[PDB]
Amino acid sequence: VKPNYALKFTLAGHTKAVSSVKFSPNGEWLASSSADKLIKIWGAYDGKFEKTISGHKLGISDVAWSSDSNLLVSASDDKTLKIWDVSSGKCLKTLKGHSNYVFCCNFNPQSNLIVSGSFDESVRIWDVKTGKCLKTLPAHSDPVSAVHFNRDGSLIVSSSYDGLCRIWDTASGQCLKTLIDDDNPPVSFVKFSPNGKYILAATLDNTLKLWDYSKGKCLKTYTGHKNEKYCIFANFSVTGGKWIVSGSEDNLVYIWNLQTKEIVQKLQGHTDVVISTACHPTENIIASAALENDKTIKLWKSDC
Amino acid sequence: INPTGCARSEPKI
Repeated sequence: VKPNYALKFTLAGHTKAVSSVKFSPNGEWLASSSADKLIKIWGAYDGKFEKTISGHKLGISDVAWSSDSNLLVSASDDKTLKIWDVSSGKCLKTLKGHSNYVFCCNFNPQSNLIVSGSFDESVRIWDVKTGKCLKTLPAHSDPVSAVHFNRDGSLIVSSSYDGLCRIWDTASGQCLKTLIDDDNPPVSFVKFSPNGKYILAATLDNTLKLWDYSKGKCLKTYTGHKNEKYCIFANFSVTGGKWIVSGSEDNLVYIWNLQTKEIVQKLQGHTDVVISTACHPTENIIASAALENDKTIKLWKSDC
Repeated sequence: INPTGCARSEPKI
């Protein structure tokens, strides 16, 4: 069995590269961040432009939703993150502290905390209610490419060009584990599986890997695509069949069978690097976004 | 300054 994703909508509006797309937890919206300094909100089902959210002084590399779908947090070249009230489009807090581009961000499931990763080589943990930085982790020795909380918020996983994936205790700030597979290619993305037991990691040698966190062992590798230069988002698709979904530098969305590691679909349409993919939380819907020669977001839908 | 406008949209050299 293989999925049958087909192009449904193309969302045009950003005037520079799109950097990241994410579906709201309640399934109603898609948020996109862009090098054009804007966040845009679109209807998840109809692809309809809802609104533009502005305030950052420079382009934005990542955006993420709170668990109740009411807030967004954005990560910008202007060295700040901003927490936004989605309904009003207003900036509630500006999180200041990083000393170089902020590259990645995420809320914990409780959504009382935000974690951020930066080109300043640190990971920061922020109090959402007060806007205060709780911890500054000296996490890596090169830019931090991804940060993500596990299912109960007790752990944070980070990745870096230094070739490491590290797992941190949210409460104590202690580094609990370092994962590396003998060779040290730059790690460009990392994310916990929905059950918290695995970590999916991308490295800049055209390779994705599924790690068992507890055993600290690589279990599966996914290959065939192109990833040498960019920090591309990958996903666990779980609404239908169990797939791995990723962008690629040859302008395609790749879908692998999680268990067999076989490529099952390659989605054509984008005209530049697909930097970001996202999966709808309840329906078989994928969002993809591409870099500056393309500037569009695409919504793809499937029966399984 | 990143010419494309943000860090993620620049290639790693």
